[PDB]
Amino acid sequence: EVETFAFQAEIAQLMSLIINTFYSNKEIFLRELISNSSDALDKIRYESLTDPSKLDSGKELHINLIPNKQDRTLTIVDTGIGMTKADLINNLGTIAKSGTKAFMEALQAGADISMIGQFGVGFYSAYLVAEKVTVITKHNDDEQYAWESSAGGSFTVRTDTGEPMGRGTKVILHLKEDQTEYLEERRIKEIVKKHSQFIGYPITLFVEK
Ligand SMILES: Cc1cc(O)c2cccc(F)c2n1
Repeated sequence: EVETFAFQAEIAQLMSLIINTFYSNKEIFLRELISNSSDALDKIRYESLTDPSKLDSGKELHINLIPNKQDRTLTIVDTGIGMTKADLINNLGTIAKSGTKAFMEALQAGADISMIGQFGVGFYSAYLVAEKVTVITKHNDDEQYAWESSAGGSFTVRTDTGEPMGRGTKVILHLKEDQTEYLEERRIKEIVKKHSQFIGYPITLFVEK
């Protein structure tokens, strides 16, 4: 059973701006998604200080980067707090509304797309390099869900029957045809060193076979 939802108007316009604007500095998508993972890991770590049982679903706090040339996907996995169905459908969009309005005002005043994270909507920079984004996520208080969107104004949510995750978020970037440089090991290493070198969790770059 797949549910289809319309993005809020303002988030749809943000997605179209990210997809349609000419802007060559696309590599910042990775810093933004790693920042998302770090924030999610911070959150479950803090909550575990007063309720250790929140780590029964997994004690390790880490980030994995997994390129796949055969599928043309780059996957960012973290064992953070995860997202609930209400997060995916309602809560995150409510936050992204005011962040989008502020980001677009800043752009018209002279800011550039690389500053998207200062407005809390860095997740959407995934569409600099991805034609489709799939998010698998499991929060301690909810079921495992798959969220998916190819932009165009709509996203889907369903219950995920795939391999159980324990706790956390997997972001699967289905890369655009001309963006395969981000499946190369040396390229990913360069970007992580440049933009994410002080992240407070182990980042493991998987090698392909
Ligand atoms: C971090 C983050 C922020 C958002 O607005 C999202 C919206 C839909 C799905 C996501 F995974 C999201 N993640």
